[PDB]
Amino acid sequence: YGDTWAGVEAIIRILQQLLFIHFRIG
Repeated sequence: YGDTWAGVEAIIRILQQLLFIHFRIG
């Protein structure tokens, strides 16, 4: 009861990563 987070982690892995670069640059 706490392993499905591995799916979530796949989302976060590309979530603010694109935003941080869109924002850090833009």
